[PDB]
Amino acid sequence: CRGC
Amino acid sequence: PFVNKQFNYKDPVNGVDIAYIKIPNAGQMQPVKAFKIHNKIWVIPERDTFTNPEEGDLNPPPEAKQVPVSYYDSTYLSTDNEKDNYLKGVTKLFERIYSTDLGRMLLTSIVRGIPFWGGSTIDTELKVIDTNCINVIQPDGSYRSEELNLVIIGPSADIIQFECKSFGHEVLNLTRNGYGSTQYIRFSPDFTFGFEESLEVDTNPLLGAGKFATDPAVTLAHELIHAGHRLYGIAINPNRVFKVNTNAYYEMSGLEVSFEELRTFGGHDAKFIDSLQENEFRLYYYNKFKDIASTLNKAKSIVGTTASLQYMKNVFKEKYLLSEDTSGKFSVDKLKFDKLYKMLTEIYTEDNFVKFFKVLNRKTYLNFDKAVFKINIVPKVNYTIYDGFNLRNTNLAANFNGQNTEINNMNFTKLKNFTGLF
Ligand code: NA
Ligand SMILES: [Zn+2]
Repeated sequence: CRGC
Repeated sequence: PFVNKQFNYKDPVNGVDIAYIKIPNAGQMQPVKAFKIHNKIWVIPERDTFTNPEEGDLNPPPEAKQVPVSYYDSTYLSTDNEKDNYLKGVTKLFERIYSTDLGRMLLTSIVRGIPFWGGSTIDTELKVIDTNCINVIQPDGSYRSEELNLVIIGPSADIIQFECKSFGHEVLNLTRNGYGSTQYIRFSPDFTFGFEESLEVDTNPLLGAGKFATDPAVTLAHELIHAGHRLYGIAINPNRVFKVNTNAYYEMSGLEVSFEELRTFGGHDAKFIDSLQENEFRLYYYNKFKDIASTLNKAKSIVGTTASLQYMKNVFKEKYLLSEDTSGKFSVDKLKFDKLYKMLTEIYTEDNFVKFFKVLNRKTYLNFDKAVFKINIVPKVNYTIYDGFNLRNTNLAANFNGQNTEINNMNFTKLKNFTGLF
């Protein structure tokens, strides 16, 4: 997941 | 090359590496056209409305209700040309990754990471777990079960929410018990994200427009790293998080980041996982590998006709690098376990891939996205296996000019700005  | 054939979406199905298939989502679905690009690895050029029956709606919720970092387009990847481009884009990224020693190492570990055959109820028989397979329609119209390790599929409703998805088990935590499971990576080579060259700007939610573009090969590699963890069943439970205390903006909102993400990014981020917890995990997974070695020692019969018990026992001896004594009893050796565990968790990291690709990239996972761009990496005049966007012998070769969206503006179309939306 890329995240914020 | 990693992908021996240059597939075209419109190539006629053959029921072998180009076929209509169904996934074990425990639900009903119309078959979708898939392409096997390498042993154990398939690509499905479709939006993912299959792995999660509750996420089969590509249409964007009410405008007055949208996640700061999200992008919707129900029409993306709905036409044959788009699917053809998606296939070629994903293929090119696998080649770019494979062209580096680190990528070759990671992809080899992934291919060898066959999900464990722990689906039997009798501890004396070795049986595969059906959700680690896909149903392939053969030339005669019948379905045949094929085991696979990885599937690259289009994103679901939120186009930029790339992630590893896999089918769980009624009792076993396949991604955390050493077993492993088939991984479905929601991913798109048609978009990328903008970040900022200055650390103080990149880690600030109020600054920057996204001058530099992330090389999509890094983004895919990031997901493949997660896949590697999950295929070897050593992913860290998402409940274990780092209560960010190194960024005032993350802090003032109590934002937490899973250890699994910090591990995957690597570099200094991996250090936020203290020694105590790090050892706890290592010991936990070491015991899990022991259970696997044990289960294999008990197995005296194999289910199915696909392969021999001898073959499968060896398949897992190699996956987990187990040891074998005089009698033929498998056991886990501490040195070999630590080496494999370390390889999967410390050698394969986003930060290390950046070093190999020689690209500019976020310096930490603890930042704030700036924007999302539409791109087209298929044409060699835009992106190559060897240089990504920074094409050699051109004005884009130096100083990451190819990733500079202001200099190489013809290769990027900003679709949405995220700065200030946080
Ligand atoms: Na995600
Ligand atoms: Zn991630």
